[PDB]
Amino acid sequence: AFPVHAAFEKDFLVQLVVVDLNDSMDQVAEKVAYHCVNRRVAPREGVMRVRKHRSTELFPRDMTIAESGLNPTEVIDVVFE
Amino acid sequence: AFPVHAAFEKDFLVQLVVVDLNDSMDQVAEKVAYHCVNRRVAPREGVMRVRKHRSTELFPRDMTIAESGLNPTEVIDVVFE
Amino acid sequence: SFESKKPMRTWSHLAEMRKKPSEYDIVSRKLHYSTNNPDSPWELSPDSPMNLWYKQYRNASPLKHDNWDAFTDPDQLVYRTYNLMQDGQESYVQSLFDQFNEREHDQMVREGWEHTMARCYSPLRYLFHCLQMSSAYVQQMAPASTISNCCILQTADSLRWLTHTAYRTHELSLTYPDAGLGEHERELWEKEPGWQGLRELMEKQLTAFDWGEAFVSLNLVVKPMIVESIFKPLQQQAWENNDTLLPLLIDSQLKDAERHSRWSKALVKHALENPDNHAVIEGWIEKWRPLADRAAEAYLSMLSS
Amino acid sequence: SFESKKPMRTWSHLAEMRKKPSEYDIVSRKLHYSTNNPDSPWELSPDSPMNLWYKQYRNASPLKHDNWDAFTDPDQLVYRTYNLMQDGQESYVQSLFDQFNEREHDQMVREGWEHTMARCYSPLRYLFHCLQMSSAYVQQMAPASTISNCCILQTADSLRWLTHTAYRTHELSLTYPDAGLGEHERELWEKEPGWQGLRELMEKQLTAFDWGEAFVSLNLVVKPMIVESIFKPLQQQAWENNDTLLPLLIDSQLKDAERHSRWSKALVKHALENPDNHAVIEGWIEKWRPLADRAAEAYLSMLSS
Amino acid sequence: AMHPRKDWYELTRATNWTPSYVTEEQLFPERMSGHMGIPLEKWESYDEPYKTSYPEYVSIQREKDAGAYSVKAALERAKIYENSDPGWISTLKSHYGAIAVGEYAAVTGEGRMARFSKAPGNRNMATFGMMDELRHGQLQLFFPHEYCKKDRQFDWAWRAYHSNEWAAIAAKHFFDDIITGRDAISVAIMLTFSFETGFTNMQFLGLAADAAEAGDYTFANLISSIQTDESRHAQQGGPALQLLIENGKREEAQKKVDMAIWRAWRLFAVLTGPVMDYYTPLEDRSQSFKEFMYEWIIGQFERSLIDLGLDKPWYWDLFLKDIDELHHSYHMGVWYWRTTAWWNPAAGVTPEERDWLEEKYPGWNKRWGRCWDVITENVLNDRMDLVSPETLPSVCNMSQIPLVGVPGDDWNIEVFSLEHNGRLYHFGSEVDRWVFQQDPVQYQNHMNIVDRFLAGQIQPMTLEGALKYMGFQSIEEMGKDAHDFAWADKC
Amino acid sequence: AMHPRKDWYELTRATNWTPSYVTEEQLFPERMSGHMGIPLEKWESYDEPYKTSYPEYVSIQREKDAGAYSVKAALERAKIYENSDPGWISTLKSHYGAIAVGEYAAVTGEGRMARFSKAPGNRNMATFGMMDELRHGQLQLFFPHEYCKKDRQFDWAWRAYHSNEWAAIAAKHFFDDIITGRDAISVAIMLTFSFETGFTNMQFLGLAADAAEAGDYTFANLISSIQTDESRHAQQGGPALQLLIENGKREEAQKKVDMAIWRAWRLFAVLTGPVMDYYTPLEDRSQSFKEFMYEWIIGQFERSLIDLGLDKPWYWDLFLKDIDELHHSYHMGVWYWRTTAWWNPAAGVTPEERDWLEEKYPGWNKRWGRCWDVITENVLNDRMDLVSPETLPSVCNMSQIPLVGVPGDDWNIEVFSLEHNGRLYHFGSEVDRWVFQQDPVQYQNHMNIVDRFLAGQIQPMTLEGALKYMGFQSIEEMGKDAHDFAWADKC
Amino acid sequence: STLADQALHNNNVGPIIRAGDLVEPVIETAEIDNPGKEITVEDRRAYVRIAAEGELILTRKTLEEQLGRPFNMQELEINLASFAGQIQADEDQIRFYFDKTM
Amino acid sequence: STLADQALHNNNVGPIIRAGDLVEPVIETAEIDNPGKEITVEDRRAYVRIAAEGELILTRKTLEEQLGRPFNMQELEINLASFAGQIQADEDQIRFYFDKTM
Ligand SMILES: Nc1ccc(C(=O)O)cc1
Ligand SMILES: Nc1ccc(C(=O)O)cc1
Ligand SMILES: Nc1ccc(C(=O)O)cc1
Ligand SMILES: Nc1ccc(C(=O)O)cc1
Ligand SMILES: Nc1ccc(C(=O)O)cc1
Ligand SMILES: Nc1ccc(C(=O)O)cc1
Ligand SMILES: Nc1ccc(C(=O)O)cc1
Ligand SMILES: Nc1ccc(C(=O)O)cc1
Ligand SMILES: [Fe+3]
Ligand SMILES: [Fe+3]
Ligand SMILES: [Fe+3]
Ligand SMILES: [Fe+3]
Repeated sequence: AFPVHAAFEKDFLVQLVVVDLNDSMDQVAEKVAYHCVNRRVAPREGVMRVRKHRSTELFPRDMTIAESGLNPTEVIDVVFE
Repeated sequence: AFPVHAAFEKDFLVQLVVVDLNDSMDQVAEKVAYHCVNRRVAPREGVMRVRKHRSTELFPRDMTIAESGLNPTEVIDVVFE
Repeated sequence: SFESKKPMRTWSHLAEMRKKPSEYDIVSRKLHYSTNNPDSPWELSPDSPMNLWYKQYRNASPLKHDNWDAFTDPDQLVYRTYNLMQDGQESYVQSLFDQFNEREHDQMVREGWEHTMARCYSPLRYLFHCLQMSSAYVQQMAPASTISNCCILQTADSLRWLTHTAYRTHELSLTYPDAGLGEHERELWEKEPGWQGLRELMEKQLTAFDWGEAFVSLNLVVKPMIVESIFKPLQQQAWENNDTLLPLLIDSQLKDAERHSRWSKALVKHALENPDNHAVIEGWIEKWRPLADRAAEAYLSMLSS
Repeated sequence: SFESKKPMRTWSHLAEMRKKPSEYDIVSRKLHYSTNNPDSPWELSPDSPMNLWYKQYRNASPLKHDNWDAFTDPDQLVYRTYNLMQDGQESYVQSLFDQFNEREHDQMVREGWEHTMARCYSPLRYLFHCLQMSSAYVQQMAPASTISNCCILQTADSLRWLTHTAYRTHELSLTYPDAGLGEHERELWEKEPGWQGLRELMEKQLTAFDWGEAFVSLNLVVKPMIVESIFKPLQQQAWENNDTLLPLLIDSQLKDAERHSRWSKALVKHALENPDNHAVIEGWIEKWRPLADRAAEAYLSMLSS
Repeated sequence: AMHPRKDWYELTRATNWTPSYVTEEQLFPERMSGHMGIPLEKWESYDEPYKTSYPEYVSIQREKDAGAYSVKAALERAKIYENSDPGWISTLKSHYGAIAVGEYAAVTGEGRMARFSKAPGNRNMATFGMMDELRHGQLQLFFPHEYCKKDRQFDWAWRAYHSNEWAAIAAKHFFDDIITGRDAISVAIMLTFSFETGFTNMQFLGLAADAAEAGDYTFANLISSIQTDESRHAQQGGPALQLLIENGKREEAQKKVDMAIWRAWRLFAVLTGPVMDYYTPLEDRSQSFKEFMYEWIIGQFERSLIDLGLDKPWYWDLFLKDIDELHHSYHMGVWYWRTTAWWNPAAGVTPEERDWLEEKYPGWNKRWGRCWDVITENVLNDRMDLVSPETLPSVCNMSQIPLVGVPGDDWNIEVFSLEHNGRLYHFGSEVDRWVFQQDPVQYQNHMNIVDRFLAGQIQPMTLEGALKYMGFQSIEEMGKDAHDFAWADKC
Repeated sequence: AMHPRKDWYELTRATNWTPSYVTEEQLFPERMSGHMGIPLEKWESYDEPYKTSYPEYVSIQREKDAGAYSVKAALERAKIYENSDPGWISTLKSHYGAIAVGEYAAVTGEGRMARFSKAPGNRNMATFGMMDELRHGQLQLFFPHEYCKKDRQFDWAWRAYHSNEWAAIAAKHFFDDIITGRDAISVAIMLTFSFETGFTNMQFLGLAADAAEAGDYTFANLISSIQTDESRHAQQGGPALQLLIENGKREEAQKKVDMAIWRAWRLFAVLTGPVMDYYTPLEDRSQSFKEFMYEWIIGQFERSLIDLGLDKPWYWDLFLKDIDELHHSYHMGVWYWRTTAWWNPAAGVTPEERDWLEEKYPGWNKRWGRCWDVITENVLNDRMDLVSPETLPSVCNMSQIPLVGVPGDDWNIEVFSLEHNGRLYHFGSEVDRWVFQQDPVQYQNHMNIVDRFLAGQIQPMTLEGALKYMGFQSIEEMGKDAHDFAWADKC
Repeated sequence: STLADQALHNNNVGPIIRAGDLVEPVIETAEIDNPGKEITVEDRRAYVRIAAEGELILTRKTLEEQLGRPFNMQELEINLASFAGQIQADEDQIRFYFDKTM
Repeated sequence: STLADQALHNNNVGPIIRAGDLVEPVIETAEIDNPGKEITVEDRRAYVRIAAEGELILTRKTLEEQLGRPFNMQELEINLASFAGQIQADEDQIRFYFDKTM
């Protein structure tokens, strides 16, 4: 269990989403979208990506949060390519 | 000039109508109707008659108020046969 | 014929004032409609008994002015401000009563003072009630509402004084139950010589039905006499007898009495706009002053006994 | 889990009373949320400076009770009724000031009384302000809103007394401009021996930061001393010197002082529900009484000079 | 400590004494005192049941005004004037005009008692009564005054009693008869007992209920506060009544009550009746006029009258029938001759209102409805000339109000006439004629508006001449239909 | 005669003296007094510009309450509760809950000054200040109390500050920081100057304007009367400010003002912003939130700040942008997580309202409108599960409010983070992080709701567990959509 | 006149309280101080008509308790807009009553 | 920030009067006691914002005249809900003013 704070593209806030130490930037992006898409954000085409908050670099879609070196409660964004 | 108080059949009040000493119970009835019929009373068929207020006897349609012995400001009704 | 007109900023009768109408102007001025028709003050048969009364005792008064309504209470008091003012004065007096009772003031007065109070003070309730009745008469007969209003407040002040006296008579009797306090006042008012000048004065005054004579006798003659010959000597006697409450109480009553004299003087000034009124007023004062002086001498003689 | 519940007729915390909640209950009870979390009185870092202050000087006080909030002002005063009551008392005092000034009271005091007032009365403004500051401290530290409310009103009463003193100091100087009235009070408070016991007492009292010791020292020790050793002797001296105003003024101030003692005694009764508190309270009284007695002796010695 | 009022109150009213320097009759003349020969000593039994004293009075009354004025101040921006139904505005105009200066007149009624009553308790309570009416006159000038700048008809709050306008004459003929024109004991019985425990509850509390429904809290709060004073000083009447009965004067007492109640009824029927059943918006009618009558006059007042030992008035049955009928006709008269009023009468006969009226007064549509049918038609056809009068109504010589009856299907109207000293007088009921006959010197030489018109006192002898005579000072002041006839559109 | 206040006033504040038996620092400890080393003698220059004295205070304040209470009494039957828009009722619930016991806390701020300020004039004015806040706490408990019997959410007028509910924690973290948690001089500057001349005008007068439009005069009259006291005791701040500047402490003064204004802004944006632009019925919006800000904060307050000799805050431009944006997002957060509120948020996004919002905030529909579009859809399709949260929002470590940004077309959101003593903290702006860094000992060991949740203090770790932790005591108390979603029907 | 007869033949006594802070407390006081009497209340918004058969007492002590603040009996006048029955008042209570039974 | 700049750069001073009996009299008083100053009034129903450039004086004497009843300056506090400018008050008048000109 790994708590993070996630800002989903086009939403209005940052939320606490609890992911797992072994999830990939595809699974994390999915867990975040759950609390956003079809709630305050319209669903769309494209691939959901994860980056450290306001970072220029995206995490590889396959990397786990463990491999990412993120610390718990650190902030991330979820955007579209 | 001869002031009387006149209550017209089906109206709601008594009014001051000034007639002339020489008018007949046809003319008086006409002068009263003027301030009543088509104002608060619906027009109708029949002959307009004049009697002393609440009297059982009607004045002849031809008698003048002078001949009637009425005193000024005395009360009269105007009803239909 | 008729014209179309703008709304006025105040009553039609005040619309020409060159100052914004005050609360006093708005609620006090020109309210006696009974002065509109000389022939028939009241809306009844013109010769009904009360119409005849008013035509004789108001309209036909020798005290004459073409615009009584222009009179102004120099204090411009209205009901609302009267109560504010008097709740202030009366709360203070009641606080004095409470505080002096707590400190057992009455026990410490000079020996026998209780008897002087029972004879000279407690029967004042009759005198003050006479002032109350008389003030009400002037109220109902005065030719302008601004005058009558002053009289209404003065009637209330008279009852105020009456009430002070009743309260203190009773209170004093709790310390001095063997002096006749609250028991013999009527007999004193009726039989005691020191009271007879005053009683004769008021009985006759109460039968002066002309509004002008009523006003002059009451407010210019009787009431100032009471200030100078009753209120102030009582204060002096109280001082000589270690009564420290009465002088304070009377100072509060004296505030009312100066107010009555203040509006009275203003009415006189207004009336004297008519040069004829000087002789009228002067005559009524001369007529009543001897009775007033005799009332005062008898009272003072009794106070000093 | 959660349940559906009916609306309550009053606040949830008063809903079990077997009497209808009064105005006092509704607006006064259980308003200090700062007593909810022992670890962190205020919603900040639990070791912030004010949190440490409160944990030491309130929470850790040796004066202990499991339900301080159950305390009740025996008078059940709220802001609204305090102002009604004090507007009554204060209007009366102001009326006394006005009336006694009108009658030139101050001119008639015994020769030299002005000097006794300048030395013994006017510097009271410093003493009363100390009471004011101290009352505010007890207010901010007390463990229940019903206690703090009594302190708030007491702080206002202290300023009331301060204000009386300032007013009369100035007024007296208008008749006696060569006695140092309104000029030398600070120096007297600082240097005059008769004031030094009192000044030492208050400076030390104001540095007693435990809420319980603050309360006991102020309301059980200092304030009753002032009643018996300052207020009442002053009345006696005023009487001996034909000052009739001061005794009346002080009687009004004494009403406030009895009220403070009345709620203080009630708090003590509440605290003594805990048998442990008897020794605590008794100890603080013994600790402070000598300073209080010395303050009183020095003052009285000076009053009698 | 303070001593309780019960321990010193008797001394406040121990003020009767035996005159020696003038006679008892000179000091209390019958024409002003009305003691009916009852000696001074008997009057000391008078015991006012609703006491007060000077210190309590000023304190309490200060509190009463603080609330009245604070509420007015907090609600100045509620836009009652702009946003209220104009029928409601006319209700305010009518009330203030008909009442403010009448209140001030009532001071004189109280003063008559304060000076001339032989009962010491009555003289003291009348003193507070004088003060109360002063309050009431000043309140009811102060409140409408702010509306002068909006509407000239509000000037009548002050002007009405100074005019010869018909409702002002009706008001003064009544008030001058029972308030300012009679002896102290008559005032105690006719004013404080009959009028003030009898009818004022209707206008000051019944109307307040409608005002609260209308959302006009300034006004409801005002008049309900005013009536708290009435509740106290009105209690001077009962003990005078009881004293008269104990001293063998029950017939005299009964006749005064009978007279005053009927006189009050006719006036209330022309002012309060139309307000409650027509001017007040339908959704704001807490109860009908009749329902309020049954609450306040029958259920409360008449029951109290019986409890004190008096009898139902001889005219009881006529009164009950009148409650069903009179005001409907008075309303019609006020509205048809609306141009002579200082307020704007609402016709109040939209279909929705006629349904309510039929429910509250079964058979209404077959009666007054017949006339409103004719009226409504002329309006839907722009014959506005037939909706304005070209003569005077016949006016009662007692109440100064038009002579009316039941119109329509079962038409019935009766005038009760009287020759007296060579003059012919006309009354709208047996009771009004009876009242005249009880005291002809009071009434015989009074001339109503019609009399004056026929005597040549109103010139020119035309509608405009009469409006001028009535004191109107501009076009705006003259009464018109409250809704500018917009109610016709619901028809 | 009486002598005028100007002749004896100086003696009322001639109360400073030179301590001899304890030291000056023992008598006025820096942690409680905050004199910044300025010697006693310099503080005697302090001159409160809005004076009063004890006799005037009790008399005037008696009059203030008489009006407040009289008005409440006269309007009890106006059916505000039953007849008002539920958005308006929620505005009352929010106000009373967030304010009443906070007012009572402000007594302690004033008391801190009354005891510990070195300025004698400040100690006396703070004494009236203690009294004023006592009035305000008691008024704002007394008024809502009558509604307990109608609605359990009104119990929060008393309960809120005793709970760990999120808005209560936000309110206490702010008030404990600027009112009860700092030295006397800090209180003078942060509370009486910054918060009280700066923002309270918005909530107590801006909201009163909306209340008057809504026809709730009891409430408008109440809070506007309350602010008359503020106007006087708030004037303790300016002269402390001027004294600090004169004595070389301008930087310290500027920083305190800067800190307090921003802290106040974030709280006002989450409570007053949604009230003015969403809860208050559209027809009752006297001005928009931004417009009121420009009137009260920019036009009045910031101009006064400059006049006294201070500078615009360094964060001026961020503040202006925030005024355009922040509250729209705060509203959305309060509403989405409405179940954790003690009032019932109104969504306030009917087409008519969105038009107003677009006019008041051009580009709104392309931003917040995008989220409300999604929300509105779920409601029109009974997917109510998507309109309730299944996690926590990320919460600021300063303001205790969710971390937000601009949604929609030009999405932009920024969190400002900080490692401190091994712990990671998150702030919703540069200014909030700056505030923390100004005084870490004040804040560092505080834990917000999210922190507590992650530390295991909230059990069970579910929506119900959190609601229990927040002090809710029944289903009724939990916040819901004000109109039960009926607004969707306009869509 | 059967409607009118029924209206007249009542023995209802009690205060009419104008809208304000005394309405609820007076009703509660009427219920408490007259146990075993049925208290009727007719609400006209601007005032409330409170009644009992034959007699209805309001004590100062109960009214003060129900009102929740210090209260003197004479203050009731601030809100007593009218009353049915004859009145007997003092510092401790007010009594509304009839001498006759109809 | 041009809107914000324009809002800040004002010299408006004067009382904000809460709805009640002081609104009209204070506006009239502002006009009378500051001749040759333009008085601006913004009406928010619950309060009115009254202003002049640089300085605005209200004298007790004029306010008393415009209010129409006896009035002491300290009573203004009953209705002075806020104010722009610094304040200088005494028994004879209140002055609202700025030290700077923006
Ligand atoms: N009271 C009256 C007033 C006027 C007239 C009249 O003008 O004839 C008659 C009586
Ligand atoms: N002020 C605080 C209150 C509570 C907590 C916590 O529960 O961890 C932390 C800080
Ligand atoms: N128009 C009137 C209004 C009131 C009264 C009264 O209270 O006696 C009398 C007349
Ligand atoms: N009650 C009246 C109504 C109207 C008239 C009239 O128009 O002359 C006279 C009296
Ligand atoms: N010609 C006239 C017509 C009507 C009236 C009137 O209503 O008073 C008077 C004269
Ligand atoms: N919640 C609060 C309300 C008011 C005040 C204040 O006036 O200082 C402070 C806090
Ligand atoms: N500001 C907050 C809003 C909501 C929550 C929560 O639902 O836990 C916490 C904080
Ligand atoms: N599982 C949870 C979902 C939501 C919340 C919350 O909003 O506080 C808490 C726990
Ligand atoms: Fe009246
Ligand atoms: Fe009356
Ligand atoms: Fe406050
Ligand atoms: Fe404040």
